[PDB]
Amino acid sequence: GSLARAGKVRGQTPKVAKQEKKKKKTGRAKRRMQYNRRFVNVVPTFGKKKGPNANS
Amino acid sequence: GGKTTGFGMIYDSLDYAKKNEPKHRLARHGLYEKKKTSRKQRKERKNRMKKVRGTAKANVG
Amino acid sequence: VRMNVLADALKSINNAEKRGKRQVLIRPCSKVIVRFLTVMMKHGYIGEFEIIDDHRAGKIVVNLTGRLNKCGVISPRFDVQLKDLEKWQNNLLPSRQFGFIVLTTSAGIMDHEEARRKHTGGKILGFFF
Amino acid sequence: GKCRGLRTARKLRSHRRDQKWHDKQYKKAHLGTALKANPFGGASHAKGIVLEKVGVEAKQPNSAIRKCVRVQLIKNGKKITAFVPNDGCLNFIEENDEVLVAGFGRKGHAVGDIPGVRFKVVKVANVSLLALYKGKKERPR
Amino acid sequence: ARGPKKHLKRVAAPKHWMLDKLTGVFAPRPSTGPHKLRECLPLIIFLRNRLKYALTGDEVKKICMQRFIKIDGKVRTDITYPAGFMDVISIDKTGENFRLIYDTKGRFAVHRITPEEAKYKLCKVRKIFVGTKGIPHLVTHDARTIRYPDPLIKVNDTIQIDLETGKITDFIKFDTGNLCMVTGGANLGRIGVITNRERHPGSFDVVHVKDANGNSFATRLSNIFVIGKGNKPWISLPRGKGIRLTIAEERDKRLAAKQSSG
Amino acid sequence: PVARSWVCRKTYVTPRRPFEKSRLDQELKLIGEYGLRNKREVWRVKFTLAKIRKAARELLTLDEKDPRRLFEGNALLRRLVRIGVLDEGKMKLDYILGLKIEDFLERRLQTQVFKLGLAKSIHHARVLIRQRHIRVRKQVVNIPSFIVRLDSQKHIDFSLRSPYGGGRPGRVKRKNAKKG
RNA sequence: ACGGGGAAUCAGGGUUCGAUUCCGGAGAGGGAGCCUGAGAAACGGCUACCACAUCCAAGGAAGGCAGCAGGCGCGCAAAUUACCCACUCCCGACCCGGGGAGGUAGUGACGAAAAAUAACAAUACAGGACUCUUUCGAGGCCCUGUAAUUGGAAUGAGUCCACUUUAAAUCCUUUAACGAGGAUCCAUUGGAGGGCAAGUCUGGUGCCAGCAGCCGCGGUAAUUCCAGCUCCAAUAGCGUAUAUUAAAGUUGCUGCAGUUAAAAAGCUCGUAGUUGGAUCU
Repeated sequence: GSLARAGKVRGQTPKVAKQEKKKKKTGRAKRRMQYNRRFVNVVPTFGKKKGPNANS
Repeated sequence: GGKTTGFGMIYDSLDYAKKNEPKHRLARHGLYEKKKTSRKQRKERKNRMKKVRGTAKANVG
Repeated sequence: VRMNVLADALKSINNAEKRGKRQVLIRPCSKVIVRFLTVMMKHGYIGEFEIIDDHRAGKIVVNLTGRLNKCGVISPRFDVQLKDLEKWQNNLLPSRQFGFIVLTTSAGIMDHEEARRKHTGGKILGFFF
Repeated sequence: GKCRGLRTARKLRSHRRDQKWHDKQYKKAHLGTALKANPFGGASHAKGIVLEKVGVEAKQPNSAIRKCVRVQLIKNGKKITAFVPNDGCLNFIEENDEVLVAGFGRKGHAVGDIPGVRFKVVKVANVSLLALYKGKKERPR
Repeated sequence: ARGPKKHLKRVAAPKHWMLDKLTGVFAPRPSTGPHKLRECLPLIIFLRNRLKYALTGDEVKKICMQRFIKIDGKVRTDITYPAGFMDVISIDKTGENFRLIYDTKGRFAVHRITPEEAKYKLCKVRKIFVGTKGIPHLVTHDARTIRYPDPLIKVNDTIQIDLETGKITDFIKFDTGNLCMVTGGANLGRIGVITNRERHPGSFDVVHVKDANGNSFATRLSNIFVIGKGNKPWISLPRGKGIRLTIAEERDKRLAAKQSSG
Repeated sequence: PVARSWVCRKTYVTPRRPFEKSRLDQELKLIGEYGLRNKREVWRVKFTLAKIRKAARELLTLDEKDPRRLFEGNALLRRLVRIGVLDEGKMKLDYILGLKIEDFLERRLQTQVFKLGLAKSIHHARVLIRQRHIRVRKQVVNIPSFIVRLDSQKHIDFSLRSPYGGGRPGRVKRKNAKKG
């Protein structure tokens, strides 16, 4: 078929700049943060399905 | 940083020290000076002398 | 034709035990069959048996205490060294707590534990648990 | 049934040797026709010159124009069709330029929609396609 | 290869030299001499690795070229000279004599001997033959040839050589009941009384030996070196008397020695 | 030919199943509880315990009076007792199979520095060890994974040169005192 | 296809690899033939031919990096024309000389080990803590975090000095000086439908562009493409291609199958092969 459309969608999408955000911790501190999130303090545990990236 | 471990020799005289010590350990004391030429210069001079015969070998370099 | 009369004997005992019967007829009998039966009986797996003496070859009636889960033969009779006995008894036995591997040995026909006690190997005849 | 005899080692070994040839993977590996027929000649990657850009129609359940290139391998001169993975990445490749090509991931087998294509372009002009796609590097003029 | 080899890789060196692996690529190739390459201790290993009298091979050469080292009563300046079993090393400057004697682990111990013992050495006669118009000749493991030996001395016996003159002064026959060391094999360095010799014509005779603690082992006849008549050695023995402790007894002895300190 | 040695060894093993929720949770719990940098520290301690268990198992297949079984089991049990993982009462090879990974994790220098009151938390313990504040006997130890032996446990102090253990205030305190 | 010691993987059994530093062999562009010597059919010896090739005043002369660097070529694919005989050893007439053997540095994300990228406190907040069978009157002797909040402490990355190291150096170690609050001294590589950890959130595209190892996604609410935010997997590492091992009891000795899924010869005889009944204190 025709090769005219090659960077069609990638070129035609509106370019949105990455937002500025503070750096994430690394190494033992990042794992400490993960451990605290998963295990130490967890309120919404009442027998329902919750995911770490739930948008609802 | 507590401590440093090394090795040491104490010779009976300075003459025995000059006789038995490695030349670099004598040079560290100022009692020896090595050749100022390099290995490269000596090797190329030797291979050049190889091309001449007789007393002309001393007349090289 | 029939080779390994011990194989036939052990398979007949196995099938009779599965059928729940209290006695099994084994023919022909042989020295190896009798020694294997004695090994099985010293551990309480079969109970007393009787040798019907024909004038050609033996017959045996084995009383069957319902304890035999499985008696089997290994063909061919692989030669087994003491260092290789654990692998055989790990492949053939259901547990390390019970079950025996029978070996023919220069010291006689006997189970693997007693073969270890006599510090000797041999040829694997079969197993029972 | 199989032979169970103390002296059947020759029969068992010969039977295994013969019946291993009826295994597709073993015969392909040990026969030599596959290595002769392999364009890379057993290599993981290969360099070629982009002869042209082609568009391959995806197989019937799907509808797309997969952008590939016909390249000719430097090592042996064979003509290969190599997929150009991401989008707009065909704009980075220009005809008659050097390209480093790898397998498509299925050991000489077509992948997904693209029929008869078992190679993908990894580098073009000695700079990776991933660096060009993300803007890390640019085409050398 | 063409002609003889002149190097020895450090890892192909005999393990009883206890050479490490990171010092260099090469081990000191023993010179040709009285003892075999794998059954000897070169002078450099003795003076540097065992005695720590030198730190490098240059210092070993410096010691040897001052003619301070005697081997079997003769000054040797070859730092790779092969010193082997029963050989006496005399350093008169420091006034110390050693006899190269195997450990129970198969290693040449640093065994110091008295200057009176350093006057002689035991030698296992390797062969007896007649040559030179009826003159009997004797060849030992040390490779020294002795003319006119005692007519009773046979192969596998042990003679005593006075190093000053190098002639036989005594001999032990190879008999059952005589003390012997093992100079090769798995039982290398073990000392015990010969129990019986099983003969295999056309093959290797096996000699059975019983330790002083009652442990019985066996070796080939070529590995047996008669040490003393009866159970009394004619040489000094190392701290371990040829009794090879098992690893359990070695562990127990080490633990007892450690717990006795502090 | 070189005078170099190429004896090198990998100290861990990657799990067979990369994304397994139960294993991920267990490993994260260990990491957070013991202040570990990553999953490789868990896998390293797991590999150590696995090799110990394999040796103990292979010894348990030998005869009870086997010289090698006696010698090497005694050595292995002595080694496990020496680092405090095993108790002196349980000197049987069967008790090796009952050991857990946490048993070895308690014996790290980080865990002991936290548990002896030298640090406020396990992460404070790690940064204290990494900053040359901790010594065992007279040796300033800098490795968090240093496995403390039973007789080295009572000699974990606070370093004679650290600001917390003998003087010479640090860069920050000296700079601030100079400022005012 | 150099062989072996060995390597990878591996429940048991196995499968694959081993040009590669140790041992043995072979070769020095291809063959062949020798001289000397104890030892060579030697190539950093010679003689010739074959291929290639250097200088030439055209008469002649001189070649052999599969040694160490380095260059070209080949390719997916691999480092300095460095320093030294100080170490390990070797050779010599030799304690002294020589060694691109070897050692030392340079390049090095082959690979392996250790291991930073923050820790703590207060403040506001949240959570539990038999908190009274509901509202900060018994809720700070515990714990968490967007906290660009507030504080002091602690550090080595780095720069630099003196030692130390070493032939001489470097590096590490050791002092000392400066060195952290977006501690901007900034962690990445892949992914987020399932397999398989992680969003049917927002915008764009509209069977296009593309994704997708496989099943599939995309035709106007795309959880799958292109992006933003968020999340999660490993982490100074992660992705891809290829070969290989396990998974593969899909080569089955352990341990597979053959009625219909692939499969028992049309049927007998029959040699080798394989396997062969009881019995002898």
